[PDB]
Amino acid sequence: SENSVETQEITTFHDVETPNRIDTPMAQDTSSARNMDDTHSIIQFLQRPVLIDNIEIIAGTTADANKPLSRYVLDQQNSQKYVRSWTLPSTVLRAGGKAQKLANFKYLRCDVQVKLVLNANPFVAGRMYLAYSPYDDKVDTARSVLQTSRAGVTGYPGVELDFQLDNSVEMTIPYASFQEAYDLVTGTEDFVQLYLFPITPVLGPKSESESSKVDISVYMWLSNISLVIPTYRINP
Amino acid sequence: SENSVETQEITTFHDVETPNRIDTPMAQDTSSARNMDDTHSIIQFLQRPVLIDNIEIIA
Amino acid sequence: SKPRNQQQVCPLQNVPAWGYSLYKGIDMSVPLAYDPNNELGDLKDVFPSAVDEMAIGYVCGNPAVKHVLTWKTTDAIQKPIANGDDWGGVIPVGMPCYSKSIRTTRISATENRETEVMDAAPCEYVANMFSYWRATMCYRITVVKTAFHTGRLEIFFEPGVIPVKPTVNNIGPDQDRLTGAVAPSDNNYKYILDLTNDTEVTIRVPFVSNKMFLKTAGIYGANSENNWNFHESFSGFLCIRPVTKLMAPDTVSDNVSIVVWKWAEDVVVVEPKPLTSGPTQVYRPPPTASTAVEVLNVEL
Amino acid sequence: SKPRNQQQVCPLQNVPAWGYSLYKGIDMSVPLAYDPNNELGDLKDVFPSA
Amino acid sequence: INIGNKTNENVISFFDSTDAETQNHNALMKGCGEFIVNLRTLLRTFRTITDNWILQANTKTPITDLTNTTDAQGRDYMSYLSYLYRFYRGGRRYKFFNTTPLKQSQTCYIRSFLIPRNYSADEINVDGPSHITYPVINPVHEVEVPFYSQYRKIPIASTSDKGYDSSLMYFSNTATTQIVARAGNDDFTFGWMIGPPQLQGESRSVAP
Repeated sequence: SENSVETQEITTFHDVETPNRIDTPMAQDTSSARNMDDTHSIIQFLQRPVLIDNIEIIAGTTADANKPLSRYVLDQQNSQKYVRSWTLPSTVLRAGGKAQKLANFKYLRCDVQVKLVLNANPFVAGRMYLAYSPYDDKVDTARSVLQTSRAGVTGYPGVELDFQLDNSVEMTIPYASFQEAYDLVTGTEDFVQLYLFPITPVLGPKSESESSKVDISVYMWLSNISLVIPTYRINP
Repeated sequence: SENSVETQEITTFHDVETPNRIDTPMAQDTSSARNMDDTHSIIQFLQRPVLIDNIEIIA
Repeated sequence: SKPRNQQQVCPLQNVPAWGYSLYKGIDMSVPLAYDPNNELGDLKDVFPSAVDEMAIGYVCGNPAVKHVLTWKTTDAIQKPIANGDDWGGVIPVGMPCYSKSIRTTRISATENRETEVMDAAPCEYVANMFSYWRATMCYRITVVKTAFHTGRLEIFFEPGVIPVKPTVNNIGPDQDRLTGAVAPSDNNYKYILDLTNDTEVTIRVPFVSNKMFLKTAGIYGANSENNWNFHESFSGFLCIRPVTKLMAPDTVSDNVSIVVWKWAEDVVVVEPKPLTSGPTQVYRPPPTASTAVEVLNVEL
Repeated sequence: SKPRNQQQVCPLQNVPAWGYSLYKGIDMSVPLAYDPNNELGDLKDVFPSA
Repeated sequence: INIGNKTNENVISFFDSTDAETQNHNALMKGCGEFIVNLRTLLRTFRTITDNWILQANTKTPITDLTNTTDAQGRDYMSYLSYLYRFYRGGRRYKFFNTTPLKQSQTCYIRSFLIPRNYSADEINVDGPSHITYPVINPVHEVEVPFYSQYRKIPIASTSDKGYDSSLMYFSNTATTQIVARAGNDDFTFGWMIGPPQLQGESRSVAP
């Protein structure tokens, strides 16, 4: 009669009395959408793998995709040559429609998974290396992966990427930032910044009209997430 | 909440509620005037002899 | 009976007053007294309280009025009270200061001195000493109404960057961005008070913003030039904007008052030095407006 | 919590290397090493006599 | 619903993840180490109240020629918490750091004595509990004034009564400019809390 303080998700009210609320006579169950699928939570929804990139290699090669790793890097013009650059988590959040499903939240504590499905013919050899380097375009110039030697590139954490032995890799890129719980509104996140390096050049028969392809693909999804503070904004 | 009738020496009040009275956090004792003399009541004070008259006789 | 010395050579460094800025450790200050065991008594019968009156749990637990609002029938709904306060409806959650008044005197025919004068809540006044803070804030919003004023009033949190207006000498909030229908209040933590018979509310806001400690700069040197420290000091703002307009008859007055109290519980601090670009100068009010205040400088 | 000093005045004589020509007594020579507890082994397997 | 008013006090809370007192230990153990609790502990640290105090040679100088000036500013912790309180008890430790261009044709030394508060120079004697240092061999003067008072506590800036507790007199021989730092002694504490006065910000003094 005096105490009407009820609680919604994140919302509380303050009335004089309980305002004479009427409702359903009996809450009988109806159409069977509950019996067709269980409800997917928002921590369950940010664990779906997405098709991000589709990298094709031909050897070849006129392009930069088969320049091998330099044994020495003597100057910043002749930096280390790579394939692609994924600037996590700003790539994994925008793709797959995730950012239009974690809107109206503020802080995030994620761990990015990376999987490489690989599919090449038996008549082609080679080897790559999938290194990640946190703050790789924030730290001073000499400390980045793109300026060190071949022994220094491979010494970074990662996994071997041989063709005939590995058709799938599982790498767990950790929560690797100094700030507690990544900001989203006015976001400049870009903490861990991934790379893909070829160690040996891709090898095939030197006669052409043969089409020695590689066709890498990249899957990423989050893990061990905690999504906490509600807001009204978001970056587009 | 309804019954605020308090009593002073010879004086009584009548309010709607007890008017949200705040007071000292802890009533710690202070300077020692209580330790120097006991309090003299008004029945104790009207028992002090007074020098009224001073009568001199010469023969 | 007079043997030779058996002790090793004690090494040495000549440091008079080694580590004087620490509250622990035996200090070599000579007492100018009769007894080396000079012991004052305990705290019995001296101060007329029994509460330990210096713990930060009690000093910062002291309520102070910050804002006095005037909520009118002229003012619209779903829009905070913009009154020339200038903060008013947008109270920044956080322990250090956020407001300032500027005193403009004259020196020559074309030169003036603009001295920033700040108000000081006791939660604010302690935080000026220390550099980095972390505290669970509190606010006790009270409506000063009659028996006949009703309505519904909303207070909602928002974490992060506060909307501002940088000026030449001060920062004002921006009520162009908090109106509408351009900034909804449907996903924030909120409380919808009722002016029918409920009057007061205390809205405890714990500390959550992506860092272990914020800064205690606040509004010192906050202007168009230097306003990084103002953003990294609060974890957002409360916002008092009305859901439903004030319903008042012609007998009672159309103006009600909203008094915003402030304190901070569970306070912890980091360094015993001021983070500001100036010493802790306490503002002494001049007798006459033509007189100026002595300024502490940074040479040694 | 920060009381006054209770120790007496320690008397003093400035003698660097007091009694250096004695085979006993702890000497103040600074080792130019990584570990203060720099301990060579015993005389086992070094000199080919026992 | 009737025409009237109630109080019905509501301590309603926002974010309620964990207990607050538990996270504050975990936050300071990785960011501070030191856990500041009581402001009584900040009256034990010697913060420098002046940077330069050019004392004229051969003059018994009371520190109240500097204390009346430097209790206004609140630069240290004694005069900054002189505004949040009203009373105080306990003695004031003083340290004096020499910064003089010393001269070899003299023997520089430093004395110290006691006066009761707010007396002038000549109206007190000199035989009392003393201390002496020699700044050629010891640049720091390590002096603690005790608490010898008539009253159990002292309010700030009192009435026409004077000489009701003791403080320092500072005697030298040469024109020694110094640094002065201070804090209260082991049993120095304030009391009787009030609300705080204002603060003063930056004074950049733009022309228009």
